[PDB]
Amino acid sequence: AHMASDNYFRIHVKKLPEENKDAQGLWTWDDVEKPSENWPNGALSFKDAKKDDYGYYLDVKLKEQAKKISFLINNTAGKNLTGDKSVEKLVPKMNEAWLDQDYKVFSYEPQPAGTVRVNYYRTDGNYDKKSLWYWGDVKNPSSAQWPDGTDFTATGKYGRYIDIPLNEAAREFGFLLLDESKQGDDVKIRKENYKFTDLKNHSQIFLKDDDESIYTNPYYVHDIRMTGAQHESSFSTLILKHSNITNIDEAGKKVTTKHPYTVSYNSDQFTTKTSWRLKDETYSYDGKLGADLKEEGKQVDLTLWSPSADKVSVVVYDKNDPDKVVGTVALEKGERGTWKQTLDSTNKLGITDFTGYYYQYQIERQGKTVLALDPYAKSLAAWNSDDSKIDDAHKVAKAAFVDPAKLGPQDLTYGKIHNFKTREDAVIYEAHVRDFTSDPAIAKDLTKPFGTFEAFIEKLDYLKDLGVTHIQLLPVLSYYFVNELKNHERLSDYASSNSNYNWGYDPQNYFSLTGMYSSDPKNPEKRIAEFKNLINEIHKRGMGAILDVVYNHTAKVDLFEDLEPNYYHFMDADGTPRTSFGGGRLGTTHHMTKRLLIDSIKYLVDTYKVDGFRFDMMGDHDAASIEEAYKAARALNPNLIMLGEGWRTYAGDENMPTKAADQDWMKHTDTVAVFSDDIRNNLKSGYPNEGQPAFITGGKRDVNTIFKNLIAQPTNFEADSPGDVIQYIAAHDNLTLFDIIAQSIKKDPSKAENYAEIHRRLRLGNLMVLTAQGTPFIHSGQEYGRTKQFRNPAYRTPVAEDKVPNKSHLLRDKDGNPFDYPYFIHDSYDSSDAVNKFDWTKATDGKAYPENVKSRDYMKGLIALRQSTDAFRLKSLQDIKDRVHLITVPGQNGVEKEDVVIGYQITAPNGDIYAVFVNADEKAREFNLGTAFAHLRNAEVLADENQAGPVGIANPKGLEWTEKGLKLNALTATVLRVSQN
Ligand SMILES: OC[C@H]1O[C@H](O[C@H]2[C@H](O)[C@@H](O)[C@@H](O[C@H]3[C@H](O)[C@@H](O)[C@@H](O[C@H]4[C@H](O)[C@@H](O)[C@@H](O)O[C@@H]4CO)O[C@@H]3CO)O[C@@H]2CO)[C@H](O)[C@@H](O)[C@@H]1O
Ligand SMILES: OC[C@H]1O[C@H](O[C@H]2[C@H](O)[C@@H](O)[C@@H](O[C@H]3[C@H](O)[C@@H](O)[C@@H](O[C@H]4[C@H](O)[C@@H](O)[C@H](O)O[C@@H]4CO)O[C@@H]3CO)O[C@@H]2CO)[C@H](O)[C@@H](O)[C@@H]1O
Ligand SMILES: OC[C@H]1O[C@H](O[C@H]2[C@H](O)[C@@H](O)[C@@H](O[C@H]3[C@H](O)[C@@H](O)[C@@H](O)O[C@@H]3CO)O[C@@H]2CO)[C@H](O)[C@@H](O)[C@@H]1O
Ligand code: NA
Ligand code: NA
Ligand code: NA
Ligand code: NA
Ligand code: NA
Repeated sequence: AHMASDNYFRIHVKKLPEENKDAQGLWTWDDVEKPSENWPNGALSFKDAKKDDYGYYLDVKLKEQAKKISFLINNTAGKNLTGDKSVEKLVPKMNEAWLDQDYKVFSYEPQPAGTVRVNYYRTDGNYDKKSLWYWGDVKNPSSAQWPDGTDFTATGKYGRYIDIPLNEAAREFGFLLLDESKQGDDVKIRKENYKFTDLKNHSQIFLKDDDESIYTNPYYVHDIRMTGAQHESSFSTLILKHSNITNIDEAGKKVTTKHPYTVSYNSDQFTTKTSWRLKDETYSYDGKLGADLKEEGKQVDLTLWSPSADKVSVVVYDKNDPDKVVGTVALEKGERGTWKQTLDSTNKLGITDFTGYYYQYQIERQGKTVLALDPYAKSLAAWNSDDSKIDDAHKVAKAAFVDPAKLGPQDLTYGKIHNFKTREDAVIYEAHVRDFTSDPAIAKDLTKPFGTFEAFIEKLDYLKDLGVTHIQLLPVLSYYFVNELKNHERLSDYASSNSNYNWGYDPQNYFSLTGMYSSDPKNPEKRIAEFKNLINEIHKRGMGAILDVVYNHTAKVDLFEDLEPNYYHFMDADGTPRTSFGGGRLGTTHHMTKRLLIDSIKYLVDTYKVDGFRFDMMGDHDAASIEEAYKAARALNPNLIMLGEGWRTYAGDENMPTKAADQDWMKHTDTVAVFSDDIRNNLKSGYPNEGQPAFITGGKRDVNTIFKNLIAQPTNFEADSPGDVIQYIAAHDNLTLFDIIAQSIKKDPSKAENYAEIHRRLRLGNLMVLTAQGTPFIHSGQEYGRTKQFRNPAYRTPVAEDKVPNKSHLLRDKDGNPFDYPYFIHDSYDSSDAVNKFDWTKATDGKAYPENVKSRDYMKGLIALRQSTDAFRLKSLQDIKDRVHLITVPGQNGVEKEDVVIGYQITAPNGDIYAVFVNADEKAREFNLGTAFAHLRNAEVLADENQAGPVGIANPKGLEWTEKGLKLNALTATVLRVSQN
């Protein structure tokens, strides 16, 4: 059937990870015909899986020469149930694999424990008197009269076979292949014993004819074999005799003219590829790159780096119908592997003004042609990935000839940001352009199309009122999996997968803006004007703009492989691009990839006059690239700030370690800050253990650990500067603060009392964050209690396993009972506007939602408070150790080592004394002041259980002053200030 086919692959499954097969699917990537898309339900469902004696199997179409098939089993939920799996196709006809009940992968059907199957294949097909004589770690060794061994009678897939019962923990056995039609010694097919050493790992072995080797796969490939060559050979495991070449590091499994060589070990032959490093020696190019539109549109200077190309032409498409090809113009060689051309009045395209015309690069290598996107494109044709299968032209976007300087508000320059002098002074607010205005409640209010750069301007006053200094925007650079032609359609049904909505972490280009937030994606110029406008309006309200940027990976390997093969990405030994979600991992240590990142940073700073960047998965990069970027950015805007995700994720090029730009980098630089998961996890929980009780959610924590985090000394990386630390409890990733608090305390928000309690804890957390040292970061909607509850009317109670929303948690109360509408989305990257909308009514309408608006005013107060004195934003570790002192010290005045209370004092530079007291407990708690802190009784109260700000509260609520000190009501924090003035 498909087993009589060159390009099908059968994956067999011992047991499905979960109970219901209707809710599970086989997700595939790498060398398959159609890699699975639309997580999770685009997976091949087990609903229709056929079944053999072993279990379920599924067949997958291939795309020859297919070598690597990757797969996993997911669910509707859609968790990655098995974890990622991978099979290498050993020979062309290896068309089957098996997953065991431990999700290990075999090239043969695994046999039950306590059994080794012995497979013997004979080219001559004569098994008549063929038998096996065996001994060792087996139950019943050959005991009869020699040479009466066990007959080979059963015929299988790989010759005849014998099943041998094993002992427990079997490790070694020995055997002889016999031909009992012979006499004396000639009954031994090979005279010398066979010994198999590896019964712990294999339940089948494979023998043929009189071959001495004991094979571990049915394709008779040896254990030691070559896998790559450069220019040092990749091996499977670990010579002079068998190696050849024309035209010994075993722990790393490795063995060690300007044109390709040919290397072979026995039977496996490899064409050599150039190291990226060699490429860099000869082609490292530092001149201008891209399409620069000059002479008022009448000329274009093109430069593309493509060293390995034979020919390069620009294909020019019509400004009014991008499908129409106008013509082609050959590029000529330039310096250092570039290709160049000047398009001017001399063109044979019938073009006078090039502005708004579109283009791709037709690249010819070894007689094969591809269409590639200029990595330096400044805008793009309207993009729809749903049309990517139409032809080569639709596989990647078309670039546009544009001139950004001329577009948008001409007065545009860097922000002059209120209450901001250094990185400790910033208050970062993280918003998605679409979320911020997609709430249908404001539809009649908006004058611009919703969810766009320009609609965003209409709600900037809310943010100015809030007091934030820096608006961090989720990716506005072009991303792939999106239909921009549908950007004005409202995504009003609840859904958490298969949506046109995208957060933007699928990068297509690093210079062009996405058309998704444009009023007109078909106009390549409008998005530039619109964005420059948004940025200008942000500045004119005394704020800055920070751009989430995603250099760590692209959406598709082809985007950069088709420009120049085996260079731009991080790669394995063989030179295979390292990948992430089907795209390439960009190798920022490679000269031209490094300059891609830096040129981009420089270009977006100069063009859009932005005030900083947030690096997605920054730990994926080398530290040097990021520091270089910081320098280059600052040379243009000396007030610019950077931050990133410094998780410890560096992979890099195989066998090449580099200092990564992660949390550990902080002890060596005072430039780019990192997110502090230590504070996040300690106060409320975090990935991957969401909902674990923690400091503001009923879970006592180590009091010193809390204090350290509050002075910007997280306990999991060294911060020698408080500006190194981005302090946060919520972000676009994971559950919202409101949602995680409800999850953690197991209280359903649909009981009004629970709603009240969650908001108390929410204010608490926000207080702790906004009075902490370092740089506070606020997830958009964190101020009002934003929710991502899944409120589809059919989802009021738990649903069938095959209807569970993608990336949801089912929240339960104390009795284990589902909340009302128990599903909450914790990863909303592919969720609709119903999930993702910023709720404007909850944020602003005090009569309809007193509690939500009370929390919003609380935030606004905390930001004013923070801005009123430098006490909370001290500029050095040393000063922080001078000025900040723990009042509730573990082991004194009966202060427990772990608790849900804390108190401390700051002596500000101007001599004012500030104190922060937090009672996250469910009863009144007393803070012992002693003699040392008696002066706090003189304080004005700046924050209580109802409100916050820099002006003293006349009638403070939730406080009682006692003999010992100060007693806070349950779920109460206070900020105190004493001014000896
Ligand atoms: O496809 C993979 C997943 O992608 C998304 O996961 C996100 C998380 O939601 C983010 O929170 C972040 O994860 C960080 C994490 O915040 C950070 O604390 C750190 O966690 C480490 C921890 O330090 C270490 O001690 C140990 O416990 O391992 C943890 C890793 O699990 O590092 C994380 C990054 O590795 O970023 C990830 C990746 O984008 C998405 O939400 C998921 O649904 C999805 O499965
Ligand atoms: O197709 C091959 C890949 O298959 C599997 O990957 C799937 C994930 O396991 C699954 O969670 C989901 O992944 C999405 C994330 O949940 C979502 O958060 C986002 O991830 C972003 C991330 O937020 C950002 O920080 C990072 O830099 O970019 C990520 C990618 O855009 O989108 C994810 C991708 O859709 O779906 C995946 C299938 O597409 C295997 O686990 C994976 O190893 C394979 O490569
Ligand atoms: O466990 C005890 C025993 O095991 C092994 O003996 C095996 C021999 O090594 C192996 O060659 C085979 O012996 C047969 C001869 O090859 C054959 O010419 C003729 O003489 O019959 C022999 C078997 O009776 O099989 C035995 C296992 O039966 C191990 O190697 C020995 O050292 C050990 O004594
Ligand atoms: Na092998
Ligand atoms: Na509308
Ligand atoms: Na850690
Ligand atoms: Na939030
Ligand atoms: Na100041």
